[PDB]
Amino acid sequence: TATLGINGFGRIGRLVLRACMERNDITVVAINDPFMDVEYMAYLLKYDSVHGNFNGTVEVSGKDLCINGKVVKVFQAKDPAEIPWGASGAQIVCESTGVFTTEEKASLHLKGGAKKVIISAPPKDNVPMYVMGVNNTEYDPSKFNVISNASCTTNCLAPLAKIINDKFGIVEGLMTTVHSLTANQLTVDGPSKGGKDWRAGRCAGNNIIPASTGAAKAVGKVIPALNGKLTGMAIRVPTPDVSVVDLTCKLAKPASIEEIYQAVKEASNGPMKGIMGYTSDDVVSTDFIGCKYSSIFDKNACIALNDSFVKLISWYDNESGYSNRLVDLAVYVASRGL
Amino acid sequence: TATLGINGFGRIGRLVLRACMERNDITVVAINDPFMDVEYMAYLLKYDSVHGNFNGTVEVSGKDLCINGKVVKVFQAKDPAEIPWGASGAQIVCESTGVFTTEEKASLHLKGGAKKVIISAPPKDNVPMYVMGVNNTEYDPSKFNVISNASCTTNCLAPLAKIINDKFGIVEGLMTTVHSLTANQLTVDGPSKGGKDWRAGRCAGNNIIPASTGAAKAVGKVIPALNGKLTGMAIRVPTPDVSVVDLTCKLAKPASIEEIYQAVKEASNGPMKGIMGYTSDDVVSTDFIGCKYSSIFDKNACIALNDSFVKLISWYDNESGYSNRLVDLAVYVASRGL
Amino acid sequence: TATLGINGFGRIGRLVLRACMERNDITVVAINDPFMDVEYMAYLLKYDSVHGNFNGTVEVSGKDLCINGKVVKVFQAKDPAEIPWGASGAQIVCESTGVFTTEEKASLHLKGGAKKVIISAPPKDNVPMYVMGVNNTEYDPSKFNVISNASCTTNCLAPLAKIINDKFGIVEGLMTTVHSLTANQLTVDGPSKGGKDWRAGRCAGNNIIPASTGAAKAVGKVIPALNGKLTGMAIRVPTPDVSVVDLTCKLAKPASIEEIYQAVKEASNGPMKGIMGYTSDDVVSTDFIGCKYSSIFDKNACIALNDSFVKLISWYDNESGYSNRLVDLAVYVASRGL
Amino acid sequence: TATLGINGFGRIGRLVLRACMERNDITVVAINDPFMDVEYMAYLLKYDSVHGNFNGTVEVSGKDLCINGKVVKVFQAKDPAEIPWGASGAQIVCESTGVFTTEEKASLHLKGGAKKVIISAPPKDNVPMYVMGVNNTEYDPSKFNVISNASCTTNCLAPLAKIINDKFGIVEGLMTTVHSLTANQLTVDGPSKGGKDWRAGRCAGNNIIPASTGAAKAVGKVIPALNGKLTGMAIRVPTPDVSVVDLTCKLAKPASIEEIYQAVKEASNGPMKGIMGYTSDDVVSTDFIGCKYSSIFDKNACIALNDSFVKLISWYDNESGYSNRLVDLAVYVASRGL
Ligand SMILES: NC(=O)c1ccc[n+]([C@@H]2O[C@H](COP(=O)([O-])OP(=O)(O)OC[C@H]3O[C@@H](n4cnc5c(N)ncnc54)[C@H](O)[C@@H]3O)[C@@H](O)[C@H]2O)c1
Ligand SMILES: NC(=O)c1ccc[n+]([C@@H]2O[C@H](COP(=O)([O-])OP(=O)(O)OC[C@H]3O[C@@H](n4cnc5c(N)ncnc54)[C@H](O)[C@@H]3O)[C@@H](O)[C@H]2O)c1
Ligand SMILES: NC(=O)c1ccc[n+]([C@@H]2O[C@H](COP(=O)([O-])OP(=O)(O)OC[C@H]3O[C@@H](n4cnc5c(N)ncnc54)[C@H](O)[C@@H]3O)[C@@H](O)[C@H]2O)c1
Ligand SMILES: NC(=O)c1ccc[n+]([C@@H]2O[C@H](COP(=O)([O-])OP(=O)(O)OC[C@H]3O[C@@H](n4cnc5c(N)ncnc54)[C@H](O)[C@@H]3O)[C@@H](O)[C@H]2O)c1
Repeated sequence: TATLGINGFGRIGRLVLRACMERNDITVVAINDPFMDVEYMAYLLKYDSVHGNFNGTVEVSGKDLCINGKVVKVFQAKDPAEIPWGASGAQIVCESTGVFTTEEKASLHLKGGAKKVIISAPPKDNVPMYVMGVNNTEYDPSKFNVISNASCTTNCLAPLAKIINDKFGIVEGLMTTVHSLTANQLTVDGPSKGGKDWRAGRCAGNNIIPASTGAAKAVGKVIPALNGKLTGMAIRVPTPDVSVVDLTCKLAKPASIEEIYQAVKEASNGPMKGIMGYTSDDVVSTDFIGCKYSSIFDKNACIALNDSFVKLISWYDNESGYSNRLVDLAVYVASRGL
Repeated sequence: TATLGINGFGRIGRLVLRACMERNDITVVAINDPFMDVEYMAYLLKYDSVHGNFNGTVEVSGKDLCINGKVVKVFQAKDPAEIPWGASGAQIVCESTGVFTTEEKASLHLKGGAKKVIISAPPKDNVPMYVMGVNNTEYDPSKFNVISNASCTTNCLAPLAKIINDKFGIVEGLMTTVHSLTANQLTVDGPSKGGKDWRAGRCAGNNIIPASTGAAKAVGKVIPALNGKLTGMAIRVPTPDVSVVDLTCKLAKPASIEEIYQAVKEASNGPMKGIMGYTSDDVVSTDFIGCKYSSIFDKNACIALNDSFVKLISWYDNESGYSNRLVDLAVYVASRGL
Repeated sequence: TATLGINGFGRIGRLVLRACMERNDITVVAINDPFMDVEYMAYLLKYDSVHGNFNGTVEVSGKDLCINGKVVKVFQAKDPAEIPWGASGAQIVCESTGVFTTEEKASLHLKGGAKKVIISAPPKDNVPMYVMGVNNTEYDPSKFNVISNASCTTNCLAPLAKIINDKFGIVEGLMTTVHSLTANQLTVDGPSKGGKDWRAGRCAGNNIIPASTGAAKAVGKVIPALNGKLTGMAIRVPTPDVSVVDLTCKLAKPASIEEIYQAVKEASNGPMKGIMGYTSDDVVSTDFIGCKYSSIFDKNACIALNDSFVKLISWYDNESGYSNRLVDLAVYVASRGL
Repeated sequence: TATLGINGFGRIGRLVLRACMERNDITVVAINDPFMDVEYMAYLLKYDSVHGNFNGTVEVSGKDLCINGKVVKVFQAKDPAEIPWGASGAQIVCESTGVFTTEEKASLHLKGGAKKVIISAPPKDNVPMYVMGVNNTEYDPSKFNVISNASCTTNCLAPLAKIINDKFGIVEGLMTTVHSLTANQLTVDGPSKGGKDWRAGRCAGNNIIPASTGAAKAVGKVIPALNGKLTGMAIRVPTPDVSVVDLTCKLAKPASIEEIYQAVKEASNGPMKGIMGYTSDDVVSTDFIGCKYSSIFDKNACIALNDSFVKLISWYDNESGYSNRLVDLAVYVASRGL
């Protein structure tokens, strides 16, 4: 049974813990976050403005947390090397602070005794990215101690792109993701951290905000065959959670929406079960809150100009789907020997 | 000077009036709306959650309105034929009820003394559509008494599509328009008007909602050369006003974003002055509230996969841009003889 | 087991059905709504932006619905007297259309064979109002066949006022309820249904909107001793669900927030179990979505100027609390003999 | 002509500058904000998600700004003592960083050459607070070099309380302010800066959030006669700007809503012109965006239980009203002798 330690108990960090609490093949044993006292952590875990009250019990036991009768050690270290993961028995660390996305920084968790590290975001350097159901079996435990679970958008696009490319072939594609807001955004017009993404610093509650994303490009690394064939952008909107991918692509072989739908269905019911999903109902974003799939094809919203040029629509709970995939990755990593 | 009569004093009708009050080449002489007393009409004109207080004075004078010292006759006819446009001195009628989108119905305004009628939406029949700066000069007064100003989305896409197709040639394109809130969506999950668009009946305040749009095809009627080369859809988000068009297309001639940008700029400073606009700043939706342009190219938001496959982003205040275009068309129609 | 018929399959009608599906002492056997196709009814029950997916199975069976393998008859009678409640086996009717709020109209259901009717709103005439945990045992089956479950605001305020008045005595009080959005409001500035409340017709998504409410005075009828001692108003804000009562009162007997808290605690763990609740945590509105309590005291939000002038804060999921109470009342009504 | 220097170019700092640009008796000569490049500053002044595009011109000149022709020196000092106010010719400094709310920290501006300092918030120590139209004439230049313009909420309540206390006398009162969000709140559930106000760290876009505020008590300092007679709390909501005060008070002398209205009317058209305002229209929050009044009485929203127990409703653009008052205070200070 793999043990997990969480650094950065934020949106992703807390949902990863919630996912672990629902499984018997992985146990959370420690959490670190310098911006939260143990009482604050208990509070943020218990209540969620999007996913409801925690399904179980949360209590402070001395300096630590007692979640569902299990003891979870708490730390407040500003630097990863200062967290006693080993002494705590944490084998794999979910690096979800958003501030240590390189091998150099993320590897600091190793000094602390961790055996493996999973960055909950695409890396800034060459750390390998894996997407469950697409290329995770490529992971080599003898070569990597620090890996990446990519982004929420890449986890939505990769599985779909794989299915389409395998069956029909993607000549070229452009993507736009209408994405719900994130912690990086601001409630009122203000300066963005580091003064880089100016648009991201504009009132999140009343603006449609164009944004950059490397998700489409990253798919070209997770699926080499698609290198240089995809690129995209993002549009941030006021909703608290759930996003949607709009993939416009030219196919190498003709395909109707019905045929694309059938290909997605065969994949979802077989090799990508639990990862790729689909629907034919008149859904809207809130219907996916809490959905654990990485990508859900919206049949009725897809459109096609002709048999080779189509626009595919796929939903994803950027918080829930991604967190469950990170947990799946952690379990997979454990199964391959730490 | 042309005199205008407004049927349906809704979001569009009211903005059209506000636009006229600012111009000397056109005067609003009458308003008709059976769903609101004169007192309520005055209230709706003086206060607006998106465009602010009315710039001027608004008084109730008997059964009519005194706006900026001018008399505006008010009527509560339910049937377009019962409205005394001629007696009021109304030459052109702005048909903005959204219920008379056919020449048969819309033509009823002529039985009241009105000479011309402009439907503030795409017609359900064969009524000709005109987009200012694109095909309005094709209008012939001796052949049509009832015309259409198309839709807000069409007025944003058509200008852009024309510049791009003229300069580089559009082989095929797919559009997605992210729309702000409209008068059809619901505040809470409830029955849709007609029980046809189920998604549109879902809570608009906390949902991303896929929707249909005929704009892409309408552009194929406004610009015959693009007939059958475009199609699209919409995605509604919880913002009060301002929308954006995401146009993904394959070009005939290779073109960089810089060149596309330069081409828009030339048209914007020339044959489409006041219609086509452009920006290179990190703008967000709220920056366009009140903007009178039909379409505003967002240079930094555009992205290109190759020199022949690009995604263009263009903003448009779905209310202000469109309304001002309808008044421009009214003025144009009058300049051609009634 | 008591059987329920639902007239008006709106927000309340649907949640009433969801509430019944979880209980074994009451079953919905029929639904009537002439402005909603069964296919759409199935859709609205299956999906909800606020309460999530329906916990169970909903299928269209001919012209009726099959819910959890049970046939629920569906009608389209615009006139209550035309609904075959009796033939359908419906004993008690949940009148939730919002248009038959008088004894004259509501009693038409009796012509259809129903034995009792519960109006899901305060009546326009003198139909008796009952609030579970407050005055429902005053219901006399031999004298009334038509009753009212009052309003969501009243169900929140009445239990709290009863506790405070019983223990300390309320000399006089003023209430303000901050309400989350409801169907009544509009997504954009426009005419209100009836043209009475101009403010209510303003854009609900970006406005704080003052409004009227008779809940404070209704409490004076539900609790006679408080007649003439309470009055109040409402303030609508752009949040999807869950509201809060802000009660400012002068007490006849001195009391600290701690003692008021204990009094509420006693009631909540005693005579008002499942009706009145309480919390000492730093909660926010979303933490109550789905909560079945009628009123939840927020200890930390309460404030006192002195020992006899206090401001008490109580939360309520205006949809979930109210609906579960209506069902409780239906079960209570049946237990008293039909 | 008074000169102004601004430290903390945030919501208030930028609106203070905007207010100045519209006046001929005061000029901004310098701005300091370490989290903004001169280009970023130009951008944030040029665009505003709530108050629209800047009315005038803004260009980067070397390392400074050129606003409407006037040159404005730009600094990036994190430590107040390091800002060369004196050399820049800035006489009065607007301390709007939100982090230097004490005489000790704020007075550090004097070391740079500034002559007077105004903290744009209530102080954490004994720095005197002044509310234009209420007690600003009690200012004494020979006594203080550092003063406070109190809070936005206090500027709304103080004028109203003074009028009511002067005319009828306030026995006791409890206040609740429904407040739009601020920069302190978060877009998604997270840890509040400092680990204090936990509720303030909950998703701002979809929650009704109770909060503390010393504004009511502060009124007791600005109006000694009211010390110990008022207190209150706040309720934060998703709107970007504009707030409303709900004052429930017991009057020493009986008074009707009409009489209270007349008293505010007299004050508004007399001693408090430009400060206290009133309305009898069906207004909503957006109608006050850009309003320069400190407090606007909503006659129709007020309600009374008796002749001595009333609930008064008063609006205020927390950003615009306050900023203009701060500028009014700066001019008043200059007129007293620097
Ligand atoms: N929000 C999403 O839907 C989503 C989806 C996929 C991936 N991600 C990625 O996951 C990461 C976290 O995202 P999030 O949305 O949960 O952000 P968040 O802001 O909600 O949480 C980040 C946490 O990091 C903590 N933190 C900051 N510095 C720290 C330090 N030195 N040590 C330990 N903790 C520290 C913060 O206190 C916070 O609790 C980011 O890299 C993000 O891009 C986010
Ligand atoms: N909202 C937009 O941004 C936008 C943009 C482009 C085009 N349009 C089109 O413009 C039209 C109006 O849109 P809107 O958003 O202003 O709608 P709206 O709901 O705000 O107003 C419609 C008005 O029609 C009135 N009406 C109904 N029957 C009438 C009758 N018989 N005579 C006179 N008035 C009558 C209503 O009382 C109402 O005031 C629609 O056809 C719409 O599709 C809207
Ligand atoms: N929304 C709340 O949180 C809440 C809380 C307490 C009380 N209430 C009250 O409950 C009632 C219903 O509220 P709601 O939000 O569900 O309304 P709603 O607008 O969501 O639904 C009303 C339903 O009435 C139906 N209807 C109209 N005429 C009908 C007829 N002749 N026969 C059958 N159905 C008919 C409509 O088709 C619709 O489905 C109202 O009186 C309301 O004031 C609502
Ligand atoms: N927002 C309101 O409606 C309102 C109303 C009344 C009073 N106030 C008070 O005004 C102050 C500012 O409020 P705001 O909403 O504009 O905040 P804000 O977050 O919008 O702006 C604060 C600015 O301070 C800057 N800053 C931080 N440290 C600095 C430093 N060392 N030197 C110079 N600048 C620095 C930030 O970069 C930012 O631009 C606070 O004290 C607040 O409580 C705000």
